[PDB]
Amino acid sequence: GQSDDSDIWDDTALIKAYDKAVASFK
Amino acid sequence: GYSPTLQWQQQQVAQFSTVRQNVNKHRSHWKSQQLDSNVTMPKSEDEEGWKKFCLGEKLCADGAVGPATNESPGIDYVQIGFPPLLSIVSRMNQATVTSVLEYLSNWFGERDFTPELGRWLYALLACLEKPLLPEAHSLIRQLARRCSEVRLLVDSKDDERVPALNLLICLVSRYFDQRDLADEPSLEY
Repeated sequence: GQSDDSDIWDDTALIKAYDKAVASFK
Repeated sequence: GYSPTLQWQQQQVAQFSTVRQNVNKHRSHWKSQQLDSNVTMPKSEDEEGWKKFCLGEKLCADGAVGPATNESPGIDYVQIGFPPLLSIVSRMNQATVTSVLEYLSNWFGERDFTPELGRWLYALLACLEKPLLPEAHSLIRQLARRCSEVRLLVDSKDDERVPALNLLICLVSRYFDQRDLADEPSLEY
């Protein structure tokens, strides 16, 4: 097959962590 | 539980250990391809390329007001640039970003702190591994102290950002074990 796997698992995991730490106030 | 804030404190640092686990998972996936999928690293001798390429020039053009974001409506990746990722970061050395730190401090602006760097700030810790060089320990101390100046400027302690800021400082003192910045009580006599 073409094979283009790389985004299979949210690599943006690093980005998500940014909002949680700052969000820590609600 | 105003006094016992250890419970909440663990959650912040706890995330850091978790972040490293995520990197390992993608290690196998990246190994399936070389650094060319979507990462262009300017020549090492071109220090200017690293600063601009890594931080892009979009920060200078800013994008949040509204029309500023649509300052290049043609495609997508082009008006987005190359954002930080595991592949980009994985090839970057701990020492490389360390030197780049000097340039960042040059902006100064005291009252300035551009919350934009904060998203980037997390990446620096993830890029640091093994014991920190004597110089590396000294630099982390410099940025933390500057942040304190901002607190003085704030008119009300009950602000809204202060709570997040308070948690942020605690992370540096425990993770690096820098008791120098740790808020000790009074030795309890």
